[PDB]
Amino acid sequence: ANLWERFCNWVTSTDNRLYVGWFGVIMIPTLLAATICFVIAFIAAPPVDIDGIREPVSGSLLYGNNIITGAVVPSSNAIGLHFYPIWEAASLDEWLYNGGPYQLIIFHFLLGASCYMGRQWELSYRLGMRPWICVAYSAPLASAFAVFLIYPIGQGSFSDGMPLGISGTFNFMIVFQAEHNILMHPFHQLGVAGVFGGALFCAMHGSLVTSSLIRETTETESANYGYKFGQEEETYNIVAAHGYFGRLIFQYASFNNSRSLHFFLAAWPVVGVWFAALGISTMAFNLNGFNFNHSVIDAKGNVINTWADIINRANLGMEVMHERNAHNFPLDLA
Amino acid sequence: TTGERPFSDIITSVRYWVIHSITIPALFIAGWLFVSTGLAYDVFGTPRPDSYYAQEQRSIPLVTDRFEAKQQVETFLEQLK
Amino acid sequence: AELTPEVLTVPLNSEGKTITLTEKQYLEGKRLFQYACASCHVGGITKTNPSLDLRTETLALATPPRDNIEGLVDYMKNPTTYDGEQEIAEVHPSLRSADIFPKMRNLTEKDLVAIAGHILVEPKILGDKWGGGKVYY
Amino acid sequence: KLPEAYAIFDPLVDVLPVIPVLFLALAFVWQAAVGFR
Amino acid sequence: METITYVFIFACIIALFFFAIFFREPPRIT
Amino acid sequence: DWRVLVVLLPVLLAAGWAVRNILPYAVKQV
Amino acid sequence: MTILFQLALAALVILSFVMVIGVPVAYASPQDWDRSKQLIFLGSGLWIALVLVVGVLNFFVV
Amino acid sequence: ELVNVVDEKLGTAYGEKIDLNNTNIAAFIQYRGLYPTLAKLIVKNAPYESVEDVLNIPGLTERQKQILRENLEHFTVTEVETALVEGGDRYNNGLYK
Amino acid sequence: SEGGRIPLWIVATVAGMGVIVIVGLFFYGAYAGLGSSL
Amino acid sequence: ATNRDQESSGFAWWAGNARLINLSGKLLGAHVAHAGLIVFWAGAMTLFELAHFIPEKPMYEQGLILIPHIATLGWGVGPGGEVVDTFPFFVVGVVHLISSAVLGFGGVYHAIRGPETLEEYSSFFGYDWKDKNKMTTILGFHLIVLGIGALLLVAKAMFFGGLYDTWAPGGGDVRVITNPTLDPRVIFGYLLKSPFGGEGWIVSVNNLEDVVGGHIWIGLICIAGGIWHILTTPFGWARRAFIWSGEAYLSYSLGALSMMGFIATCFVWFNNTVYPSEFYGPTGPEASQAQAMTFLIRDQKLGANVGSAQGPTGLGKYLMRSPTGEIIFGGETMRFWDFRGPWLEPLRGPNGLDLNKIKNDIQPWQERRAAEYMTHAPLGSLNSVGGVATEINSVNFVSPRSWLATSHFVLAFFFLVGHLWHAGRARAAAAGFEKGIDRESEPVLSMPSLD
Amino acid sequence: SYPIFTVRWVAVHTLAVPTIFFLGAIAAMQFIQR
Amino acid sequence: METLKITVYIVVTFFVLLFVFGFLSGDPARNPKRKDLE
Amino acid sequence: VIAQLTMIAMIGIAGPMIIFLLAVRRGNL
Ligand code: CLA
Ligand code: CLA
Ligand code: CLA
Ligand code: CLA
Ligand code: CLA
Ligand SMILES: CC1=C(/C=C/C(C)=C/C=C/C(C)=C/C=C/C=C(C)/C=C/C=C(C)/C=C/C2=C(C)CCCC2(C)C)C(C)(C)CCC1
Ligand SMILES: CC1=C(/C=C/C(C)=C/C=C/C(C)=C/C=C/C=C(C)/C=C/C=C(C)/C=C/C2=C(C)CCCC2(C)C)C(C)(C)CCC1
Ligand SMILES: CC1=C(/C=C/C(C)=C/C=C/C(C)=C/C=C/C=C(C)/C=C/C=C(C)/C=C/C2=C(C)CCCC2(C)C)C(C)(C)CCC1
Ligand SMILES: CCCCCCCCCCCCO[C@@H]1O[C@H](CO)[C@@H](O[C@H]2O[C@H](CO)[C@@H](O)[C@H](O)[C@H]2O)[C@H](O)[C@H]1O
Ligand SMILES: CCCCCCCS[C@@H]1O[C@H](CO)[C@@H](O)[C@H](O)[C@H]1O
Ligand code: OEX
Ligand SMILES: [Ca+2]
Ligand SMILES: [Ca+2]
Ligand SMILES: [Cl-]
Ligand SMILES: [Cl-]
Ligand SMILES: [Cl-]
Ligand SMILES: [Mg+2]
Repeated sequence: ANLWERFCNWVTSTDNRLYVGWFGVIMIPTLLAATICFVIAFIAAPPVDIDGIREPVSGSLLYGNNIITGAVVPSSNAIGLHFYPIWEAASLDEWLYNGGPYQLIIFHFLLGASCYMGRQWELSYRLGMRPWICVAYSAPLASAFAVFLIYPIGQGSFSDGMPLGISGTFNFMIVFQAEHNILMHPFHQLGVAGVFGGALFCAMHGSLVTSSLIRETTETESANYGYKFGQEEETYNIVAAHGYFGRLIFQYASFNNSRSLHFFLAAWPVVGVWFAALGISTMAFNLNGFNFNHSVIDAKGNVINTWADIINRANLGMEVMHERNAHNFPLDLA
Repeated sequence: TTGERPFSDIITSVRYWVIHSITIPALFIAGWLFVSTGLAYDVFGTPRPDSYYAQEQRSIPLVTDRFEAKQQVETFLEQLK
Repeated sequence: AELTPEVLTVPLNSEGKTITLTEKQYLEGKRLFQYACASCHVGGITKTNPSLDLRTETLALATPPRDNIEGLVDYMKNPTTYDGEQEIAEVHPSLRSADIFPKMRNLTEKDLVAIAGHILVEPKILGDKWGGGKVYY
Repeated sequence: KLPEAYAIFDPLVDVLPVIPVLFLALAFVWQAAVGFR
Repeated sequence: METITYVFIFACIIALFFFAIFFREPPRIT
Repeated sequence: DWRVLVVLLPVLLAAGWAVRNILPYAVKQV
Repeated sequence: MTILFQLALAALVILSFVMVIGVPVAYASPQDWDRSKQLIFLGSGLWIALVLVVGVLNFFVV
Repeated sequence: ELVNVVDEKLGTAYGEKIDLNNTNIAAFIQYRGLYPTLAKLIVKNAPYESVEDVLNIPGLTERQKQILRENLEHFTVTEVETALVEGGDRYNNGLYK
Repeated sequence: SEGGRIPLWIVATVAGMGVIVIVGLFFYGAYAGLGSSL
Repeated sequence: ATNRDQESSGFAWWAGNARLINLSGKLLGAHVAHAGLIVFWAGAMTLFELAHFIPEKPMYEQGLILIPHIATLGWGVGPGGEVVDTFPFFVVGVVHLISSAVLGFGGVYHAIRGPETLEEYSSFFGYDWKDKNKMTTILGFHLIVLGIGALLLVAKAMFFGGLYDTWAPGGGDVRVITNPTLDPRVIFGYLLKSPFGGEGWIVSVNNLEDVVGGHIWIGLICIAGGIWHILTTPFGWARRAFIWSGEAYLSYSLGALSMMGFIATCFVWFNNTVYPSEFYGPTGPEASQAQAMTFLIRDQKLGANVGSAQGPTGLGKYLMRSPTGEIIFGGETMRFWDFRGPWLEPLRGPNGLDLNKIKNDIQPWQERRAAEYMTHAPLGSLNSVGGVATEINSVNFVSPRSWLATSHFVLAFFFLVGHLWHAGRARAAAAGFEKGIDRESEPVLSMPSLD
Repeated sequence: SYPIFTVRWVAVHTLAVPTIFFLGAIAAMQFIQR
Repeated sequence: METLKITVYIVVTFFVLLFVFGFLSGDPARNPKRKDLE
Repeated sequence: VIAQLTMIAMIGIAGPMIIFLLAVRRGNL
């Protein structure tokens, strides 16, 4: 075999401790770049003029942040959606003032994670598995795209992308609620059902399988030793678990089919989170949550508040306070 | 099975529908009239569109005393003439 | 509280003559205001110039007075700046400029009266909300 | 609006655009009729 | 000292990633 | 109150109806 | 002329409804496929015809 | 010693009347006939050593002078405050509804 | 009477349509009367 | 009943249509019937829009998405996009509906009456998914059909009334395109533009000449390629690169459609040449800019020197510089300085917004347009309450641009998901493990341990 | 062979009866005008 | 900057070419079962 | 506003009607 042949053979080898693969060929350098830039920035980057009004925000540890407040700050509103690589800046100092680290990190990362999904397909293929784990992963990935790429595109600026930081994430959420009423959006609601429900069923499933573990151990040892890796026998009694749950609710509310059950366990959170992602991605184009502000009116015409109107007051607080020096004209139109 | 008759059996039986083609619409009509007669308003104390404020008033009748709250709501109701 | 004939009684002219609108007139007025006006004037403010609102006191202090039906109808025909000095049909919807503001084309005298009546009645209902903007939401 | 002549069919026109959806629903009626075999 | 502390904890976590992956107890079939 | 009888006339007529129609099976069961 | 247009359009809608229920039931029917096929041909030509007639008379009532 | 100059000015005639030398133009909407024509002329020809000097604006019609005379009681003048007049704030002071 | 007489697919179709009708009514009510903002 | 339960077909009812994979006659049925659904919706939706259409209200105030498409083509509208005759809308709708009846007819025929497989019937219309020659032949057919379509757009533009041009000198108007851009440098130049800000890839196309010339090119490329694929069969490297099966092809087309949906989303969101703002409403950028314009005009009327007015941040309150120096509108709309529109360009000079032009040359129609676009920004609620999320009920408005953008982002996304699904499944099935792992031949058990 | 009035019957009806009544009420409410 | 740019352009091109040619190199056949997919 | 409901009744039944007719005459469902 020639050199390129050998190379392809190693790349696609099923014997590598960590699988490389052709998706991995793109994944590894882009993720390494995003990682390195992120750590260095998070520690040592200077303040960034996120809203393009010469009002630099400090994101790094060395410039007065802790883990909770710290962030890699989004690129300048003055940049908008312009491509701002290092070689477009007159200097590193400029690049840093204008939030270049952010664009480097989110682009390399989005590429890398996309390739992570691909790579999941690829290894499933090499091992003779069925292919759809990558489809489950498409849901969190789509969410990442939503908050890092799509919403900035829709709003015309990476300055409105989610910050790479904890408190900054909260900033993103609060402002989002103010400008889109995301809570009143059925897709966010489906997303909440997705993650609340995913948590519920995670606990439920874990607890039911744990409940019907077949006795294989003594009281003075972990029940986990009752299972050995690679054993051909299932380690719990699914008929016992189903007898239990089926009696908890009623019989036909319960799964006796493990395949069906596990499909459900995959489908519910994946679908929910798909809708959450689509919620962010469509609110990206300013199609927003239900607006029932002043929806209930009495006989004279007096407004009768509902809880929706209280939500509206809160949203107003957020709206008028956010980015307090950035608006000159009365409507926040992006 | 647990003894009871299968639901498929029941809800595809002629007798079931003979019964429920009466009982279901009767209930429905009963709830309908519970609203349309206005009874609901008075059972639960819910304001009609013309009973939130007196004609010129614009202040919510908020309950503000725990133990004489009943007298307060009654007063707020009298205040609508 | 109800939408009484008294609520629906508004100044017809500067001379202290009133007119009482029908409930159909009130409804027609809200509809026509939404149709031709709310895009800038939702809630009684003015989105493209917030300094000027549609509160009755503001219209009263306008020149010529716009806090009555005749004033409002006239405004919808030949709009002026607040001091009356300039005619602004070229940048403000009116019958006079129904050619460049096409939604004004199918508005009848009856319609203008209804819109006017809406502008006058609504603050009697909503109070400070009318012309209040987000503070009073 | 529609040409005057066709005005009589206004309600029909209001209902037509949703007819494609009905087909999806029909696919299920059909499946229920053959027991989802 | 704060910054040092944060970066130190993070660094420890990364080291831990390394050991948990390459120096894991190998799974064995029975 | 007359509205109570007007409203709860359908309910009790339905109850009486189904009682009439299910009486023999109910007696057979009991 | 308006009466002709209105007749042609009412006929068009009715025949359309009839065809919509009829053609699939016919295709999926075991018995009497011969006369049914005849009728589908007939109804088709008459459908096309009616469409062309409404089309023409349109410009003489609008 | 440190002082907010805007708060300080609120305790002068500025907090009481339309200051011909400082107040934002939208204030002229308070009174019949002043906005927008006269308001623009007034802000444009500021500052004024006294209120009645507003009558000396070149080009005024007699009607215009009459309206001004009718409203001098609502006017005042104080020292020009840089904080209130820089940034075109007399034409737009970042306040809407 | 005997169970199975009325086909389950018809019960399902009829029930489904009834649901669509009542929910459709509720969405209609969002635009009319109370709660319509008008 | 061939292949119409799980036991025989292998597929459950919810994967029911997978039973049609090698039943080309019935599959033809499904496809033609579906095309009938699409053409149906076009017709019906159009007649619906028309019935609800008030010609003196802007289209975008009326929830229209199809009539704007018909109007962009030149039909029914005159200068400024004013509706001058609705009859072409009527025609387009009626004809689409009538045609949907035909397609439905053929679809239902092939689906439940005609030959279930087409290979015994005709060697021309029959096909084997594995037959690369036939596949590329059908592909070729349809390429030629597409090229023909693009050429139909070209013909409408050049020989049958032209297209609506928002950029037409003296104002928007329908115009005949006589000198379409044919230079490949320009046409494919578009294809090599960055998709990022101030560039916008093909979405940046901003004159009808480029649109028409691009469609000429695309027509010729498609017909040529179609002939090419009729006449050839896939080469060696192609053969070794792809999975050759029905599901694989489906997956490929799903990927392509996803891509196209994303592209359409960006097009309707940013472009105002083939989506004229007269019909579709202002773009987001456009409306933000329009607000800036509006208050510059108001304040300058009041006597403000907008060129020297310093805002609170130190940046100009009305005017500032782009990172490369051009004079642009200030405030948040600084992000939108790449916006170009017929109402704003008269104020633009070589260095950007021109202060002299701003002081002296702003026409009342420009003020009007700016106020209109400012007050019809593509912001609104799911129940169609126009404006920011805190606005009170009064205006019934959600921009057609929002509707189109969001709908097609959702559809594109789910189509990407579909491509992953069917690509992965296609691979697994072609390799033979789509139904699970062979217990007696579990591949990982024959691999060395990782550690 | 089958009983009619079981525990299941009771449960089913304690839910089903009020539901239909409530739905009738809410239906009626759709025509209330201020 | 220009050197940095050229460097990055060369790197990216290199890896992209690796990706493409890599996937062109008989990938359907790189699986544990049916390697004949041509 | 009545004819909308009448028409959608005719169309809405048109669908299930076909299935029913075919099921009765034991057609090729
Ligand atoms: C775009 C929508 C669409 C289309 C075009 C199709 C098409 C098809 N399906 Mg699929 N399917 C769909 C959605 C669709 N399906 C959905 C949503 C599901 C989930 C419920 C399924 C689940 C499914 C299963 C489980 C099966 C199919 C099968 C089929 C094929 C044969 C059906 C048959 O012969 O039954 C016969 C049905 C009848 C005879 C009743 C009448 C049906 C006709 C078409 C109604 C016509 C109505 C129309 C208004 C008439 C207009 C006439 C006018 C022009 C004059 C056919 C090609 C079958 C197959 O693959 O066979 C090999 C099959 O087994 N489908
Ligand atoms: C490209 C698709 C598209 C777009 C952009 C529009 C846009 C519009 N339509 Mg149209 N329409 C469409 C398709 C579309 N429609 C279809 C398919 C039909 C037949 C049902 C219609 C029939 C129709 C009528 C009768 C009317 C409109 C109207 C409108 C306007 C108001 C929209 C509104 O309030 O929605 C409300 C929003 C919703 C109901 C939300 C829909 C959310 C969907 C169901 C989620 C789907 C997610 C995904 C597909 C599911 C995947 C499952 C997952 C597990 C994988 C707006 C301009 C109105 C108008 O103003 O006319 C002038 C109007 O009266 N449309
Ligand atoms: C669109 C895809 C399509 C394809 C590939 C087929 C293919 C076939 N059809 Mg089907 N069919 C279709 C759609 C299609 N049909 C439509 C739309 C209808 C309703 C009219 C039918 C109704 C139908 C019936 C009743 C029968 C067939 C039959 C056949 C078979 C013989 C056809 C033949 O040899 O004619 C030879 C071809 C010609 C004489 C030339 C046709 C000239 C065309 C119509 C001019 C228009 C061309 C232009 C591109 C159309 C644009 C339409 C577009 C804008 C939507 C063949 C397998 C026969 C069969 O299956 O036998 C068992 C048969 O009896 N078809
Ligand atoms: C294929 C390239 C292409 C592109 C970029 C466009 C673009 C456009 N078209 Mg045109 N058109 C095309 C082909 C194309 N068209 C074809 C084939 C037809 C016949 C169906 C038409 C018929 C047509 C009409 C009648 C009209 C338009 C209109 C438009 C404009 C608005 C619609 C839109 O947003 O489309 C966006 C385009 C896309 C989303 C397609 C992107 C294609 C990508 C770039 C390539 C995909 C290749 C594929 C995935 C891989 C090939 C595999 C191979 C490499 C192995 C826009 C400039 C409207 C207009 O111009 O108004 C004045 C209009 O009225 N088009
Ligand atoms: C629906 C449209 C369509 C489809 C599905 C196909 C499909 C095919 N073509 Mg055909 N072709 C078409 C239209 C189409 N063609 C047209 C219109 C022309 C005239 C231009 C041609 C001219 C043509 C030739 C000369 C050849 C083919 C060949 C092929 C076969 C292999 C192609 C391949 O591997 O693509 C995958 C694409 C590549 C391998 C190219 C390099 C890959 C890079 C990464 C592409 C990057 C593009 C980028 C993502 C796009 C972003 C925008 C960009 C412009 C910047 C495949 C059957 C080959 C064949 O086998 O013929 C029998 C072949 O030699 N085609
Ligand atoms: C296959 C299949 C399927 C599907 C099917 C389909 C999808 C079909 C389609 C079909 C179609 C797609 C149809 C269509 C039809 C149409 C029609 C029938 C029309 C008619 C029209 C008319 C009649 C018109 C009229 C008028 C005029 C002319 C003027 C104006 C007014 C009016 C509108 C009145 C399903 C899923 C079920 C399942 C089974 C299989
Ligand atoms: C019309 C128009 C125009 C134009 C257009 C054009 C001219 C276009 C073209 C276009 C094109 C020209 C496109 C292309 C595309 C391509 C693609 C999209 C590709 C893909 C590929 C693939 C997918 C591959 C894959 C792979 C790999 C990578 C590796 C190996 C294996 C495989 C094969 C799988 C303009 C803008 C001027 C203007 C407007 C109008
Ligand atoms: C255009 C036109 C026309 C046409 C028409 C048509 C084409 C129709 C079709 C129609 C149809 C196509 C219908 C359908 C319907 C369907 C339905 C109505 C369904 C429903 C369903 C449901 C309700 C379901 C249920 C269920 C089941 C079954 C199972 C599971 C469970 C559930 C519940 C989901 C005519 C002739 C009138 C004439 C005029 C014009
Ligand atoms: C940036 C875009 C680039 C676009 C490039 C388009 C190229 C179009 C022609 C592609 C030619 C493919 O050429 C491809 O490479 C080498 C050539 O020795 C071959 O080499 C491969 O052979 C076998 C195939 O089983 C592999 O196991 C082996 O690892 C590898 O050496 C591939 O089998 C061949 O198909
Ligand atoms: C495929 C259906 C074609 C229907 C016929 C289209 C006629 S197109 C017709 O042509 C004229 C110039 O020749 C234009 O002035 C006119 O506006 C245009 O509608
Ligand atoms: O940047 Mn970030 O935040 Ca989206 O709105 Mn506008 O801009 Mn700003 O204000 Mn609100
Ligand atoms: Ca060929
Ligand atoms: Ca009343
Ligand atoms: Cl903020
Ligand atoms: Cl701003
Ligand atoms: Cl005020
Ligand atoms: Mg209501």
